[PDB]
Amino acid sequence: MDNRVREACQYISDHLADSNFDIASVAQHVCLSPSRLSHLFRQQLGISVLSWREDQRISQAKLLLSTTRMPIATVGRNVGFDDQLYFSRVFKKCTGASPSEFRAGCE
Repeated sequence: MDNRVREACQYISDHLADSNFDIASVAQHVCLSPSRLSHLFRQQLGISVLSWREDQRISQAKLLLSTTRMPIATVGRNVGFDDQLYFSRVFKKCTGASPSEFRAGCE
């Protein structure tokens, strides 16, 4: 992870709840172009920016969910998810099991 690339996370982090995401602002934040930044991003992150964002979204949801007792509806808001079912639907395939099952600890 390059310092320049790491800085991008700072901007995206603040807009983690935002719906309209513009990769343009990401490159501008690092005083670099989107193509040049994107190239190094996938090289340093080994994945696409769009994928990295989603990956962290799920990891954060499950991480906080462990230290929190809020409902799936509220938790979703933390990940910018407005639809409670949307989070469970995506998260379900993410690990292969729904959030209600994992949290319950049921085999």
